[PDB]
This record gives sequence, C-alpha cells and structure tokens, in this order.
Amino acid sequence: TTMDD
Amino acid sequence: MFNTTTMDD
Amino acid sequence: AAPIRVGFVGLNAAKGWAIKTHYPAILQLSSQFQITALYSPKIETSIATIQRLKLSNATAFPTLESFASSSTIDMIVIAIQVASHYEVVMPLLEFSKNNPNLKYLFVEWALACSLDQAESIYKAAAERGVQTIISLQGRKSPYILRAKELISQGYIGDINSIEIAGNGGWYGYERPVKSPKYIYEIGNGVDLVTTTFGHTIDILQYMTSSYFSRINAMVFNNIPEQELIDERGNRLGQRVPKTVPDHLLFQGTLLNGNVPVSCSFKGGKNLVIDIHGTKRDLKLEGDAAEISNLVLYYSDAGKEIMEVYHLRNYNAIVGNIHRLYQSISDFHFNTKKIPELPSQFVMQGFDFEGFPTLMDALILHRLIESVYKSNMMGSTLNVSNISHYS
Amino acid sequence: NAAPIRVGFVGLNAAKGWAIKTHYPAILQLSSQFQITALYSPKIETSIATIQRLKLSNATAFPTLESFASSSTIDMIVIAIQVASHYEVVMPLLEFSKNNPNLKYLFVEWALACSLDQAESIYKAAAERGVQTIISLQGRKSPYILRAKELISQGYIGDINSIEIAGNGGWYGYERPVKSPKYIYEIGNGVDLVTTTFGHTIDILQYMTSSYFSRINAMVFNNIPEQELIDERGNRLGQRVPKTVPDHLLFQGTLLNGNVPVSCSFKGGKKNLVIDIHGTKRDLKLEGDAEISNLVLYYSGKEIMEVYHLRNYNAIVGNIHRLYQSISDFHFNTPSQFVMQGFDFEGFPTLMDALILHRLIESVYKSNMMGSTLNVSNISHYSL
Ligand SMILES: NC(=O)c1ccc[n+]([C@@H]2O[C@H](COP(=O)([O-])OP(=O)(O)OC[C@H]3O[C@@H](n4cnc5c(N)ncnc54)[C@H](O)[C@@H]3O)[C@@H](O)[C@H]2O)c1
Ligand SMILES: NC(=O)c1ccc[n+]([C@@H]2O[C@H](COP(=O)([O-])OP(=O)(O)OC[C@H]3O[C@@H](n4cnc5c(N)ncnc54)[C@H](O)[C@@H]3O)[C@@H](O)[C@H]2O)c1
Repeated sequence: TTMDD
Repeated sequence: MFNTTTMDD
Repeated sequence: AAPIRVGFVGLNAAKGWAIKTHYPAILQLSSQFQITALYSPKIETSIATIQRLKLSNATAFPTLESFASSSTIDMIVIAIQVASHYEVVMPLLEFSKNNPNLKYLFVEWALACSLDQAESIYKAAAERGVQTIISLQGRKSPYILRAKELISQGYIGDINSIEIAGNGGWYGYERPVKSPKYIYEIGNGVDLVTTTFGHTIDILQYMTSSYFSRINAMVFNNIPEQELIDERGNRLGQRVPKTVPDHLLFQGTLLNGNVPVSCSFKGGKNLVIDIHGTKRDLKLEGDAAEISNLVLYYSDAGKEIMEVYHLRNYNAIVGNIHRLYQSISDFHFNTKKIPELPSQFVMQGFDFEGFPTLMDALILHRLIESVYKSNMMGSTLNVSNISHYS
Repeated sequence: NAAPIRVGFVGLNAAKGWAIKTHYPAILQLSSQFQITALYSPKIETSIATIQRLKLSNATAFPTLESFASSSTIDMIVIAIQVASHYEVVMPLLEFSKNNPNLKYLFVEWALACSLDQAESIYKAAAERGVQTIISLQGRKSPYILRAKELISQGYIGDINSIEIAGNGGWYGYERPVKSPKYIYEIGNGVDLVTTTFGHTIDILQYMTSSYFSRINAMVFNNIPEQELIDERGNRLGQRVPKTVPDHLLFQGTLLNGNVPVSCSFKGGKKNLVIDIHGTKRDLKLEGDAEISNLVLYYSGKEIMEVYHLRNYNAIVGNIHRLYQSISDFHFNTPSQFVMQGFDFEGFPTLMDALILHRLIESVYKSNMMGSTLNVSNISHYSL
C-alpha cells in the first residue's frame, strides 16, 4: 500500500 | 485481603 | 480574504501519498486552498496530473528554479521520497527568495535522511523566514486530542507509567515483490524507528505534554533476508536482503514526573498505548494512520466504569491530513478571531492549537538519532536538552 | 533406606510465616516420605509450642544453632527465615553441620541472601560441605510453566520472535498495610520488586525458553518515596511512611538462544502478570492474578484460541508441594548430586541456579547505575 512509505 | 499476607515476604 | 495558493512538489494523480491524502483535503477545502503550481522532474507528468484532476488554475513548471521563484504561490508542499527532501528543498529555499508571497513551507515526515540534513534544512528554513509545517498528522487525530485533553485536565490523574506495543509494516519475515528496494536499505529515511516509532513516540510526548530525559534503545536486524510474496499473499520462494531493522526495544523516562516508558516495536494488533494514571487508566488501540479506539477505566462495595470513544466510520488516513490542512486554514483565516496573534510561531510544542513545524520535526529527529546512538554505544543517554533552541 | 527423610526446620512456626502455609502442608501430605525431626528458633518456647500445636510426634526442639546443626537425626535442613538473616544463620550452621554425617540436603528459601557477595559466600560454603542444595524457585514446578516449557521445546510455537512481560508486585505502590514489617521497604534487606517479583518471573522465563540473556538494560525507579498507610478496610489512615525500595522496573534484553528481544515492565501496584511469547507458528501467553493461573495458545479463513486452566489447583501450596515431591523422588529412585538444574525438566533448582539469578539481579542494578547495556552472557559460567 502507498501508506508503506 | 488488604493486609500484608505472609506471601509478601 | 482569498484562498491559499498551493504549489506542489510530489503531487501525482497516478500514484503516491499526496494524491490519496493531501489532494482529497485541498479538494474539500476549495474555499480556502487552491493549487496553482506543480513541479515534477518530468513535465509531462505534471501536465498529465493537471488534466486528470482538472486543476483549472495549475501551471506546470519545468524546473525547480522556475517553480520556487514563481510568485503565484503562497504555500509550497513537499511530498516526495525522504531521500530527495534535502537535495530538493535546499535549492528550492534559495530560489524561493524570488517569491515575496511565500508564507508557508509544508514538508512530509520524515524531514530528511539524517539529523545533519535535518539541521541544515531547519537552519535554511529559518533564514528564509517562512512559517513551516511538518506532517506529524497524528497530532490532529480525534483520539489523540481527546486523550491529551483528558490527561491535561487531570482525568486520569498523575501519570504513573506507560507501555507501548507496536507493529511496523513490511519488516516481518516477508516482503511484497511489489514494494521497492529503497524502503529496505538503511539511511534512506524510511524505517521502523524513523517512521512507525517516530510518529508514535511523538504523539506520546504530545499527549502527555512531556519530553524524555533518559532513554535506552536496542535495535535489531534478526531478519537480514526476507521472503518475497505476491498479491495472493503466497511466498514466491525468493529472498531479498534487508538492512533496515525488524525490532526496536525502547525504554525511557518522561521529564514531567519521571514516568517510566516501556516500548516494543515489531516488523510484522497494530498498536497499543497503555497509560496508567493514579485515578484512571487510559488505552489507545489500532488495527489493519489509526489509532482507531480510545478507552478509559476506573475502579462491599466497588464500582467499575469503562468509557469507550469510537468514531463508527472514520478514515484516519485521509482524516488526519484533512484536519492538519483545516488547522493551517484556521490559522491563516483566523477562524477563532484573535486579533492579537502574530503571523508566525516557531513550534507547536504541546499546544493544542496550531500545527507541528519543522522545529517539532527537528526535535523528533534528534530523538531518533539518540535512539540509534544509544543502541550502538550500548548506553543510556541523557536527552533532556534536545529541544533546546535550533 | 525405606526410611522417611528426616527434616530439620529453621523458620517453621505454627503461629505465622511462609513455611507454615506452604512447606508444612506439603510435608503433611507426604508423610510416607518426609518427617520433621528437629526445629530451631531463637526462642525455644516457640519451637516447643509449634511441636505441640502440630502434634509433631517426632520433633525435638533444639536450643542452639550449634546443637541443631550438629544433630545427626537430620537428613535435610530447611531454612525459611527472613532473607536478611540467611547469611548470618547459614554460614555458622554449615560449619556446625560437619558434625552430622547424615546431612544430605540443604533447602533454602528465595532469596538466597541480601547481596551477591553473601550469596557467593553461601554457595562456596555449601559446596565445601558437599550436600545437595535446593533453592525455592517453585515456579519451575508450576504445571503451567512446565506445559509452556514443553510446547516451546517441542517446537509447537516455532521460533521465538519476541517477548513481552508485564508485572505488578507487592505493596510497592502508593499504599502499604499498616501492619507490615518496616524492613521489607528498606533497600538491601533482600525483599523488593527486582529481587522478588522480577527474580521469580525472569527465572521461569529463562527456564521456559531454555536460554540465558546475553545483553540487558535496566532502569529502576523510586518515584514513590513516601507511601500512604492503610487499614484492613482498605482506607487511608492519613499517614505517610518512607520507602527506599523500588516502585517501578524497566527491563529489556536479549536471550542467547536466537538473540530474542525481551521487553519487560514491572509496577508496584496491586492484572498481576502477563507473559507474551510470540513464536513463528503460534503465540503463547501466561497470565495470573505473581503465581501463574492460566496459559493461552493462539494460532491460525479461521482463528483459534486455546486455554489451559487447571481447576482447584492451589499454586501457593501446590508448587511448593511439587518441589518436595521431586526431592523425594530424587532421594529414593535415582548422578548422586548435580551442580544445577539448568534447563532440565527433572530435578529441582539448586543454590547454583539461585546464584546465577542473583548475578542477573546484580547486573540489573549495575546497568541502572552505570547507565549502560551490559553483557551478561557469562554469568552462567563464573563470577559476575
Ligand atoms: N504517515 C505519513 O505522514 C506518510 C505516509 C506515507 C508517506 N509519507 C511521506 O510522504 C513523502 C512522499 O511519499 P511518496 O511515496 O509519495 O513519494 P514519491 O517520491 O513516490 O512521490 C513523489 C512524486 O513526485 C515526483 N518526484 C519523485 N521524485 C522527485 C524529485 N526528487 N523531485 C521532484 N519530484 C519528484 C514523482 O512523480 C512522484 O510520484 C515521503 O517523504 C514519505 O515518507 C508520509
Ligand atoms: N518462594 C516464595 O514465593 C516465598 C514467598 C514468601 C516468602 N518466602 C521466603 O521464605 C522465607 C521465610 O519468610 P517469612 O516471612 O516466613 O520469615 P519470618 O522470619 O517472618 O518467619 C520465619 C520464622 O522463623 C523464625 N525466625 C525469625 N528470625 C530468625 C532467625 N534470625 N533465626 C532463627 N529463626 C528465626 C521466627 O519464628 C519466624 O516466625 C524468607 O526467605 C522469604 O523470602 C518465599
């Protein structure tokens, strides 16, 4: 997911 | 029991 | 009077953090925010983005130089990979002297890949005289604010102790063959300590209105090789190196009250923050930016009381950035009308109103550094002076 | 040899104490295997009083440590007195005991002594005397500790990824019973949050996981220097007393086997205990309300939780009972003696096991003072 950055 | 039982040693 | 003109570096309609969070916010708050400027290394993407989002006021600049100089911008937002923050913001700040209208600089967390870079950035930001904003959106969660309120009002009494258990992302035994390689190599500004623990330890300090005095940390890489996986969730019989940590042990003391704090962070129930007070215990929990649940307990003839605070359908991920933007707007447009307020503040600190700034981020980076420093040197560090000046 | 182990007691008192509630009930149940032949108190009247209240038809009330320790009517001596008096009583006793060719076992309560120094001296002397030793780390005999130890050792939970521990311990919080010994609240008297609550717990942890620590770091607190006295009703008497023993302990470390991360927090208050062991295949949780009551197993479009709970098992007397059992089995069916139990299932904890523990406890305090992480991976082989 894009939240893992 | 809100006392100092013998286990508290 | 008029809306805030926003210049974006890192806004991309195809992918990224800013499209999922920052944009939806700016969309809702059209009366107060307007995107006037995009910059990408590739101008085609900036343009593509302006059309997909029908940004009727957006200008796609070709260069950092041109972008940073434009006077059509009141606030710049940086939402790119942490490893590129320093290389992009230091120049940008120089160029930005050609814009008399620039008022705000908004940067995503983390600030930089190192305390050094973070210091330079903060220094430069000050020299530029703009108001700064870091993206520690946890400070705007409804749960965090209620907790902070309850605590600061004496509802749990004096804080006796605190325990934190945490889970971090893709730093377990497995990795999506999807996710990049830059996330899993140390020094690129994204990891268990800097990110998961950064955000969490910050809201902790913020809820309890205290910094640490002493801390000790052990950092682990017990999983140097990870198992790749597909979208089904199945292992592809393939291994990849990982130099970022898979476990963090942290203990320390808060200045206010010398409160003991025990913390454990794992790489694989997302989050539990247990605050034990003299009158009440308070607990915050998470699953799957959440934090999604707040619980308070009280104690011939005894009574027990449980208070649960839960917003039924709340999307923390977009919810918190929203409130961060809203908080910037309420500051700009002075919605609570206090004519007696200056145009700028160094830091938020433990204040309810306002927003986290680069100074707040700096202090945090200082705490992160000290963590790593503690681990290598294998010693307990006195960190109570972090947070003195700049 | 078909003869009952003849037991000499120092600290058995029918009116009060730990040994009457635990040791005696055990020896009572196991009459076929244990017999009390000798008591010693500083006051001979109490020894005698005890022999009559308990109708100890075989007990002789000795007047002096000298006489007691010398008597050859004794196979096992049990020491169950305040920790602060262990060293002063056992060092002499051991010397005198050379006049008893029948002495085989020396059984001492935890903690061993008030300091690592005293504990070393005691262990040294115990060795020189050549008896088999036994320390009272009875958690090593809990049914729950053993089940968990088995599951873990049989690979039922996989590799241990990490461990968390949360404990509450004793009257070390904001309040203290008005009828309560002053000494247990003054540091250096062998009874406190670290030495006792944490001692027992960290031991069973090492025992369940069959591993010692390599590195550790500890912060110890006295954030509550003055305590509020209370009555039996549980109400405050508007009176405050000094307390120099700790009210909080933070502990983190790594296990040698697998370099497993261990996070621990101990509080002074009054949910007793949670030990969370996270394995690669399953989670294992031990709970209590500091004597373990309950073992939980978690595994895995469906999730499973399994709870192991014995009913009508009194852990207080039951774990002590089980310790006498294993001593009985030992004297009767089965090396002639051992250095230590280590991580073995059979046998019992010895003074060597207690020593290693005192060494870890000393490190905990040393880490807090030095203010640094310490290497403790050698304390199971030689001096700190
Ligand atoms: N919890 C949080 O607040 C949270 C969550 C996720 C990510 N973030 C942070 O937000 C930031 C952005 O994350 P992301 O995954 O969107 O990063 P990203 O680099 O993929 O997104 C930036 C976008 O800008 C463009 N770009 C890339 N590099 C650039 C460069 N060096 N100069 C100019 N433009 C460039 C690209 O088109 C890219 O799509 C990161 O710092 C990340 O740590 C914060
Ligand atoms: N293993 C456990 O979980 C656990 C629990 C509680 C206590 N204990 C231990 O058991 C031991 C006994 O504890 P206690 O509180 O019953 O001790 P205590 O001293 O209060 O009672 C023991 C009895 O021995 C006698 N005695 C006292 N001092 C003596 C001395 N100097 N010489 C000879 N006799 C003496 C007294 O008659 C006293 O009644 C202690 O070491 C304590 O730490 C262990």
